[PDB]
Amino acid sequence: SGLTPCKESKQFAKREKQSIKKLESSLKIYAADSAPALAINATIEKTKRRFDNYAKQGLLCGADGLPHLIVSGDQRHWGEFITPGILFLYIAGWIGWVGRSYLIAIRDEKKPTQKEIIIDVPLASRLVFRGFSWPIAAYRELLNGELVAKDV
Amino acid sequence: WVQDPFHVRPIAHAIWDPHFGQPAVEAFTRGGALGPVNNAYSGVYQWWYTIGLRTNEDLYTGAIFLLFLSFIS
Amino acid sequence: TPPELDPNTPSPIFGGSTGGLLRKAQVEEFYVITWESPKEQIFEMPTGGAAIMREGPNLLKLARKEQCLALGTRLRSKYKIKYQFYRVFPSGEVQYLHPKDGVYPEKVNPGRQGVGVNFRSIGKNVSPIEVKFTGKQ
Amino acid sequence: YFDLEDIGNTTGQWDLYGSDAPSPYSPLQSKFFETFAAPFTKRGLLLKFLILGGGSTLAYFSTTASGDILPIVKGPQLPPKL
Amino acid sequence: RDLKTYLSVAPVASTLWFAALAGLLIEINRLFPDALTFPF
Amino acid sequence: PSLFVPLVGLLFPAVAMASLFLHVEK
Amino acid sequence: GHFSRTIAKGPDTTTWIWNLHADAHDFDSHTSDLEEISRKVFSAHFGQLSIIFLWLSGMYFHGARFSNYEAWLNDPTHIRPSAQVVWPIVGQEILNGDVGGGFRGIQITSGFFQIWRASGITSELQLYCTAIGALVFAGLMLFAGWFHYHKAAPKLAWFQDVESMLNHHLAGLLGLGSLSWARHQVHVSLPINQFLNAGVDPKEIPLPHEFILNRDLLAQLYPSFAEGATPFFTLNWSKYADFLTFRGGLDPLTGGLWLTDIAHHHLAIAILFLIAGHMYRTNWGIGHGIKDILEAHKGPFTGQGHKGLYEILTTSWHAQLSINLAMLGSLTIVVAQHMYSMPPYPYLATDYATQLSLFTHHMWIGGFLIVGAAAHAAIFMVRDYDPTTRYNDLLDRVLRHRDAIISHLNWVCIFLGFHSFGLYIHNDTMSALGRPQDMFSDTAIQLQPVFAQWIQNTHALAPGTTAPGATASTSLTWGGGDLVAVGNKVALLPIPLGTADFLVHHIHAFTIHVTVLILLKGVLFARSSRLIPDKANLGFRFPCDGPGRGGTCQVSAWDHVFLGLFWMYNSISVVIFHFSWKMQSDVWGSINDQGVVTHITGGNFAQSSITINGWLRDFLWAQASQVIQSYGSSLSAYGLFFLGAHFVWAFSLMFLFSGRGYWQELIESIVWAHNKLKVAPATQPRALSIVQGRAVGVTHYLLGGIATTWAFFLARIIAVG
Amino acid sequence: SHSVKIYDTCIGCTQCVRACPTDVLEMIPWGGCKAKQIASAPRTEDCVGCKRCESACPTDFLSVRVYLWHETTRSMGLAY
Amino acid sequence: VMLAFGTPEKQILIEPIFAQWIQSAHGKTSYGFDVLLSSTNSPALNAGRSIWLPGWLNAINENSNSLFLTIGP
Ligand code: CLA
Ligand code: CLA
Ligand code: CLA
Ligand SMILES: CCCCCCCCCCCCCCCC(=O)OC[C@H](COP(=O)(O)OC[C@@H](O)CO)OC(=O)CCCCCCCCCCCCCCC
Ligand SMILES: CC1=C(/C=C/C(C)=C/C=C/C(C)=C\C=C\C=C(C)\C=C\C=C(C)\C=C\C2=C(C)CCCC2(C)C)C(C)(C)CCC1
Ligand code: SF4
Ligand code: SF4
Ligand code: SF4
Repeated sequence: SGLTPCKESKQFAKREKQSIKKLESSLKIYAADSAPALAINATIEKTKRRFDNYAKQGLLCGADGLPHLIVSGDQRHWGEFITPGILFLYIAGWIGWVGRSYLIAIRDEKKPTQKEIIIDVPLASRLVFRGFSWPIAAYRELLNGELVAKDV
Repeated sequence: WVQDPFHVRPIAHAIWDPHFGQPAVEAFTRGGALGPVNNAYSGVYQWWYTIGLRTNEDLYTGAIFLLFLSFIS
Repeated sequence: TPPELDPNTPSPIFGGSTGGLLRKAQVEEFYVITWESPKEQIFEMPTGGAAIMREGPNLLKLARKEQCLALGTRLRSKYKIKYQFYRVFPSGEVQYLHPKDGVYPEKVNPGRQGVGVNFRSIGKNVSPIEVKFTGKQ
Repeated sequence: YFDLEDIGNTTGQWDLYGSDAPSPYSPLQSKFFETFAAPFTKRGLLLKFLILGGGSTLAYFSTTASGDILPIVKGPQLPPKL
Repeated sequence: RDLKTYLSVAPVASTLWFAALAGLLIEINRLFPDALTFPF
Repeated sequence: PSLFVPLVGLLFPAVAMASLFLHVEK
Repeated sequence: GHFSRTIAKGPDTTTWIWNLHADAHDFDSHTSDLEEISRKVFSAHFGQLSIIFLWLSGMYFHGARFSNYEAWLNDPTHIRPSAQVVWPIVGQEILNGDVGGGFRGIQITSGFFQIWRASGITSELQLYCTAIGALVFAGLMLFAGWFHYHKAAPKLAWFQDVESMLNHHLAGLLGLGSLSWARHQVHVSLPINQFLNAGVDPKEIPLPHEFILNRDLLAQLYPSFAEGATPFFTLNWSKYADFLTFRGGLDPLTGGLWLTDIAHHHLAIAILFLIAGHMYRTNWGIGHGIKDILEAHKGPFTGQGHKGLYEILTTSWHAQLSINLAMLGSLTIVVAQHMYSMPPYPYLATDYATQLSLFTHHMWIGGFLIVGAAAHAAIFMVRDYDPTTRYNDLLDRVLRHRDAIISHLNWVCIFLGFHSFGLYIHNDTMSALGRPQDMFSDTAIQLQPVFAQWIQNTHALAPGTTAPGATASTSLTWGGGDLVAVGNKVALLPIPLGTADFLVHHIHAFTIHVTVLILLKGVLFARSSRLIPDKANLGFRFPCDGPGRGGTCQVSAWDHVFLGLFWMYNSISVVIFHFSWKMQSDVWGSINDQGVVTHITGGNFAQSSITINGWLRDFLWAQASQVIQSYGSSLSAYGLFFLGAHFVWAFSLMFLFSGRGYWQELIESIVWAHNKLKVAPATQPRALSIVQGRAVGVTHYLLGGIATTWAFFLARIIAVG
Repeated sequence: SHSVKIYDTCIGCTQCVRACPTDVLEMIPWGGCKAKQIASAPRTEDCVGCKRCESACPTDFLSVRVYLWHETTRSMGLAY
Repeated sequence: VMLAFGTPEKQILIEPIFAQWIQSAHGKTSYGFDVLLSSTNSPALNAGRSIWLPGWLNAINENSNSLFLTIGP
């Protein structure tokens, strides 16, 4: 953390100006009122906006003038990894739990492989939303989240 | 090399190749040598100098001693 | 069973190839195969192509043994033909192999001898052991 | 058609291709060659003579004026940092 | 008409699913582009 | 001096390769 | 497997899924009924034609709505040809770059812009119609296949009448096709382009149909059109010579072949294909029995010959497919080497970016198709070769002395390899040791290609002498002292041939001979071998026959195509490299006011392409700087694809250097982890088959390798040209 | 040459014999299974070691096992 | 992707803060970490008792040597 925040940065600020000047260089040959015109100018506002937002949310920015994320767990920078990370695992589990729940329901009777290549069973009866509460799989763990066939 | 460890290049050994053209013998003549040599990058110069080897005579006695050690093995 | 033996027989029509015998036959071994055809048919012939089968004893000399069986197994299919082949050697000699028992190896026969049969079942083999043998005895 | 256990040779490519020629000979000039090529006909003795004939290679390189073994002279480059 | 449904229920399902997923993701990026963090 | 030895370092392969050849075909 | 019932049966392993696609088009493995197969493939061709038709519709459509073709028309010299536009999402809009004409788009290299100008197309209105007409055709073609498989499928007897099919295809399609296009040229292409070369502007050009109706507009130029009766019926034909000529060479203002020549060309080609169309026998007597004529050729060397061929090439698709693939591929290659030397389109040669990519594209397509000929030729030997019913005798003997042909071809490759690559290793060693006099160079011991230099010499002195009607040369690479310069760019110039040119041709001799060796060895020894006397029973596509006999890996004819596939890559990959450097170094460049010509790399080909280090430095390292510095610019995608290809390529080595036994055992440990958590699929996961792993390997190798140059080349010529 | 063995876990389906192109195996009267036959490997000298026999075996793991040992011309599959 | 798209400010540049925490724990006064051998109160640094620390702490904050280089994303 030798980095000083993107607000009091001279490099990250300089980098903003450099990028928009190059974009401005391009619209000079098309004449305003034209299509390639807005597209360039629309790109410029997005450029200004993203530079503006990064300074707001914190983001430390190294000497190179680009934001560096801090994943130490620091409460000041939770939004840089932990909060998106919690969101990922949620969806990651949800997918995992829904998929597992499917192959389980299929196994008894029928031709199980038939359901795997073709699933004219959609979410089975109603399996998707079951993922809304996947984390309750912790309670599935205390019972039989795992099979006892091989080892423990 | 000992007298100016900073500004001299260590020499591994001499080069003797009949295929060498004159520009070759030229370019490879380095480190104040009478002929084309190879620039040592094994760091044997720094090692031997640090432990206390200062002369060529010292290096020879070591070579003879190792040759003798190689025999009794 | 008594081996029948082969003396002289005519060779099938063909005209030559570059896949025939070469030196090995002269100094090590070469294999001949005999079969009788009820018709002057046409067969593929391994190591080449297209040869007329002929009608009669039919005698052919090949190498590797395997070449003979390939032909023989094709000779038994397609056409309902019986066949037999031997290993000639370089100094005469009469080694007759296959069928041998006179009945095909795939068909169980009364007095053959097991040779290399393990009544242990696989997976019950040991681990060495610096002694001679590998354990799959 | 023609397989004969009696002769195993013709059966195989035992025969020398007609390129063999077991015909006569060549002029009497041979009487000369047989006299002077004899020491090289012994084998093993010749193996040695040729290897020790490698003493020629040593002699030819110990003395050789025109092979690049001289700079010829130059002032050498320092050169990246001396 | 049972047949068309099944037809749409093979690996095509994957394309439709990933097309729907892509559309969602792109549109999310339209409304919230250049997102290096979750700040709420 | 050093123009006598790298060739015997090439007479040696000739000698070694010849001897080894005799050894391996025996 | 949808195609077959047992195949469809049920899935127990994942191998079923891979097999399903692998034998999807393997029509002769689904039935033994020849008629059923033929009916299948015939409909399949319709479905193909629909796709390429749809493909064309999108090219015309995009040219209309998403291109600056009109803008390029007025100022072709320094406007960059661009079709297709990128939506401004997740930062994409940077790929939209300055291409001139006040337009933002990706610069293209297909060459449609040059095609459209030649056709006399002037407005998006015209492109819009052609797009719809193509879609209408695409609807037809797709419908036509459904109609000829479910409603009215032709008999086997229909397909077998090859004589009638021949007569039509090289007359009804070729002849009238050439003739029909010949008409559009002199009525639309030639008049309109004549205006375009006069700087009249497209909107100031009258509409094409006004040229056809009243002769007045078309007659003021090319006054032979003035006579209503026309001198054609007078059969003098000398009067017509104004709109068509045998001038040849190149128009100094448009840099393409004179349309004045191409019209005459098609006029000749048309009837030449119309006459040659009247050859084979049908129903009304006059004609040939190809069966009869084929039989007639026989020889002291061939004994019976060609007898039985007609039977083979009328009952085996793979036999016909191999022949067609062998020459259609060969045709694509000569197309590449005829369009570069004789630029047939207006402002084509000037557009260096298009020319490099056109030549390179045709070389790969031609290269691939030829390799495919090897496959189906081998498939024919395994599946359709039956001496009992269809003996040829030509085929025999070939099989009879097959150990001879391969052994000789084996030797030639070694001779060529030494006398090609070795020379370079010589030069690389002599230059490193500081003795350039020793090297094989123009400055030292030179190996001049006097034969090629002599053929070029006679082509220069051809007009007037051995070609009176020819006013100028065929191509300006055979010119002598001529130089065409469209814009500030050089369209074409006499190409020199030196010792550096002697070496590279001998490398192409090599690479082609080895590629032939691998492929031809797989076809002849597809059925039997001393090693495997019954390979034909193992099939065409099998991995092996065990570790026995020391090891019998890749003995299949399939694997010979597999090995020869890398070599076809190695081959072309160096042809296109020869093309790129030679054109940049000794042809392409800018011409000044005085007449001094500066080439892109400045004639460094002659003395630096004789060394391996020279290609690695002066060519690769040098000309890469564009692709590796394309970040933050319009050519951003090429930089990424350059890196992206390098990956799919190194990704192939994973499949090629290993075997499935390791992977299956690894999966075992992974299946265990699944069974612990109730997440084991009923469809048991299996590793790829031994053969599939090779198929997967070579595809990614070719993709990553080919793709990687694609980005190489397209980044280079665009930034420089 | 190559070393081949047969195991009592065999069921006498005779597919190993039909697969062999050099005739290394054969069937043998036995009392161990319903077929009352069993594979035999008398002619290992002609064995090339291609394991065609193993790819025809239906027993859970092979009743016939080929152990690639010393190499000979016959095993090397040479015709020259 | 972004550098191709010309937007290097959208990169994911994770700072190796765990390792940098180790460096400060060795004596490097770079970064604001306040850890052992570079902190305000602890049994660790004072255990130096001159000896190794003063000559060694001189060596770690050398911007020339390879002894504990500066690390980043
Ligand atoms: C009009 C609608 C229609 C319908 C309902 C059918 C229905 C059927 N067809 Mg017919 N067919 C059609 C149109 C249709 N077809 C057309 C327009 C053609 C001309 C090309 C054909 C040519 C054809 C042949 C030769 C055969 C059939 C067969 C069949 C039967 C089996 C289906 C099958 O082949 O497996 C699979 C179903 C598919 C849809 C496979 C996909 C193939 C399409 C064309 C892919 C499209 C190309 C794609 C864009 C390539 C780019 C991919 C890219 C994204 C990577 C089934 C009754 C088979 C049969 O009779 O069984 C023995 C058979 O032999 N069809
Ligand atoms: C004249 C054109 C032509 C025609 C009509 C055929 C027809 C046929 N071929 Mg042949 N082939 C050709 C040219 C042709 N081929 C050429 C030029 C080559 C040399 C490369 C081959 C090499 C070849 C082999 C080795 C085999 C065939 C086989 C077959 C038969 C069935 C195989 C199948 O269904 O495909 C299956 C289709 C797939 C498995 C799809 C594979 C995925 C492709 C290769 C990826 C392509 C990448 C893409 C272009 C770019 C990347 C896109 C991606 C990133 C999204 C069928 C009769 C098979 C056969 O056994 O004959 C009966 C066989 O094994 N062909
Ligand atoms: C660049 C080439 C390359 C790549 C990318 C890999 C990658 C991998 N190898 Mg491999 N390997 C290679 C070359 C390569 N190898 C070579 C030359 C050899 C010597 C023969 C080996 C020998 C080898 C062995 C012995 C093993 C591996 C293993 C692995 C896996 C390690 C798991 C991992 O770290 O990340 C996971 C995967 C990746 C990082 C790459 C996945 C590719 C992308 C990221 C997937 C995204 C797809 C994307 C959506 C595009 C879609 C395409 C579209 C057409 C659908 C990984 C898949 C091991 C393994 O299998 O562990 C499980 C292992 O046992 N490799
Ligand atoms: C030094 C420069 C002078 C050039 C001469 C040397 C260069 C040319 C090489 C001589 C080859 C001899 C050709 C004889 C002309 C010729 O081919 O005769 C063809 C001859 C004719 O047979 P028939 O008379 O029976 O043919 C009619 C019937 O058989 C068919 O219906 O058939 C054979 O020779 C069979 C054996 C094949 C012969 C294989 C030799 C193949 C050579 C391979 C090299 C190819 C080079 C191509 C380069 C483009
Ligand atoms: C905090 C944090 C961190 C750290 C982390 C760590 C270090 C941790 C860990 C961890 C660990 C060391 C963990 C472990 C484990 C374990 C186990 C043993 C597992 C399991 C599991 C399971 C059983 C799952 C299942 C499932 C589910 C539930 C979902 C879906 C899927 C399935 C279905 C698959 C860092 C600092 C980095 C970042 C920031 C934050
Ligand atoms: S590794 Fe594969 S190709 Fe090689 S012998 Fe074994 S099965 Fe055959
Ligand atoms: S490995 Fe081959 S030769 Fe040996 S027993 Fe099996 S099938 Fe017969
Ligand atoms: S394959 Fe196995 S079970 Fe069948 S005969 Fe051979 S050894 Fe016996």
